Amino acid sequence: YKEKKREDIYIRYLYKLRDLHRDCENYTEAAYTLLLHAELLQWSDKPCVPHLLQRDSYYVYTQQELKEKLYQEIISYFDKGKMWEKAIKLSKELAETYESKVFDYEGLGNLLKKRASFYENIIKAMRPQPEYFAVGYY
Amino acid sequence: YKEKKREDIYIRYLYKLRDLHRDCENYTEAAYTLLLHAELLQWSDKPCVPHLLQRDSYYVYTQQELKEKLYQEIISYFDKGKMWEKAIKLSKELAETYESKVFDYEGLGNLLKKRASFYENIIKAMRPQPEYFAVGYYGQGFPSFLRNKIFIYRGKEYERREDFSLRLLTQFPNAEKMTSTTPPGEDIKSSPKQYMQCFTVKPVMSLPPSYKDKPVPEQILNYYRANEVQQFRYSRPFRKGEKDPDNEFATMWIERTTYTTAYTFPGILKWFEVK
Amino acid sequence: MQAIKCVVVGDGAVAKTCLLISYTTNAFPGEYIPTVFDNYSANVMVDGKPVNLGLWDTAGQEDYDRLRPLSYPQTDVFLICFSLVSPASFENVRAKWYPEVRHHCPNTPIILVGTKLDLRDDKDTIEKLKEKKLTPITYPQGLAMAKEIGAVKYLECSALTQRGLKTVFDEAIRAVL
Repeated sequence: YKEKKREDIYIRYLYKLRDLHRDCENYTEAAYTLLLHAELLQWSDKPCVPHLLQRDSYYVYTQQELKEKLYQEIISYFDKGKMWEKAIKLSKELAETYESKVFDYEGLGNLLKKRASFYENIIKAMRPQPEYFAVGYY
Repeated sequence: YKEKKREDIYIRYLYKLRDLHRDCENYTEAAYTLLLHAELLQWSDKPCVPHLLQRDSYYVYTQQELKEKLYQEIISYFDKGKMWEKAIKLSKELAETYESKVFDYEGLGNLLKKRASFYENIIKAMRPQPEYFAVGYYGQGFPSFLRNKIFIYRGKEYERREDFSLRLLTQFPNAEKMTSTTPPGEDIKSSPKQYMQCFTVKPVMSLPPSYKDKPVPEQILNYYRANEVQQFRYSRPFRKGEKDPDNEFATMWIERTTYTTAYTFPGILKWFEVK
Repeated sequence: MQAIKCVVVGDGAVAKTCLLISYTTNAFPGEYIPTVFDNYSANVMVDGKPVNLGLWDTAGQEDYDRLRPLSYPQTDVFLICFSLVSPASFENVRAKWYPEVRHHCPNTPIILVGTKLDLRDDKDTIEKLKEKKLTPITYPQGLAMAKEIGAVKYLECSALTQRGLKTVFDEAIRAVL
């Protein structure tokens, strides 16, 4: 579909795979999928297409709002994904969008609160390194 | 001393004035002083001179460490100084120094925790706008730096004009008031018997950068209405034309006088001569 | 953080509006800019905590005795005013202002205030009143008027001097406080 560029059903299967990975609790993968979704989004105000307006909830959803809501959920997943680096990476830009465009500082406070929790986690604790294997199908 | 560049004793008097302002609880001014101290410091590791190593505590104190400790205390003062904007400004750079150079993320957590408290404070509550007055010192009994000199005083949040006038009169004997508020007195430009005059002035708005057309909330601009200011105007009533009875706009002329001071209120000192 | 209702009435021959504006403007004496609108307000610290307040500037024209009372309800304090140098103002207040104000709001802290106190002792003004057969009526009978109503305070101030003017507002706002 990405080749065929029918972005809407593309988003639909994005969400399908999100459901699957969540069923597997693959928070990393699920959040990456939501990221791929958010990639096409912009920080602009105008909701350019209702195609990105999905079936989960449907009203005005300024492009900015949908992007930030997605980002929020992605951050949640990385947090329970124990990959706080990407969480920090997106937290920064959520913050800067808040600062330069919405000026809602309460969101700043909560966002960076979680950001601190992230830095604490990353320096403090240790996590195992997953092993990698080469699978040769023949 | 700053002229003479003997930085060490300069720091010593910096700390003296810090003690004074703390005694006055002028957290804004005290923290500005510590800022001036921290200005010369760098984020480098090597403690370049033990001159900056003061008498409060003395050991290795890597340049980085002393700078960050100062910054921490300055942030504390701004917080109880109710000026969280500058607190945020320095919190950002403390954080970035942590990230790029020390990698101690616990400091990150605590620092930005306080940062959140700051944002909460600033959007949530409201704080009064301090009034500003123009103090014109005249006469010759005044000291060298006061004779024929005009200052602006960052008074308290709600000082009525004559309350501050009286307060200054306490500061100065031979406490009289010239009544021609606008001009000086040429005789008094040289005469003894120190003469002064006081009046509220208009704090000319700041220019919040990148805000000139943004639909920003009011809190930020109300902050900018009082602080980070140098420009000050005073409306001057005047009659110019015929003084017809039913009308006054045959003669209304306002000879406003702009005032540009060297520094920005608030500062290390709660007043400044008009530059 | 709270606001205080405060009404002021009086004849238009004294220009109490000048007093109010010069106070709120914090104007240098004889330096106020006369605005084009009424009903001034301010945000005031006196004791404990700062408060807002709005000054119900009411025109004294008799015809407006139908819109003045609709403003009266829920008034924290009212300030009755006059001209210390106008016997006609005294006749008005004791005859019209004070009576009808008492009738409309018999239950509100009240303070009486003089005006043109500088002119009260002005030799030219008092001699003009004498040759025009008006009396530079003095403080003690103002106190008699106060005790007649038992107004919680009586005061005398001036515009070109602002003397006690700040005080005037201080006891005005401490009438509630």
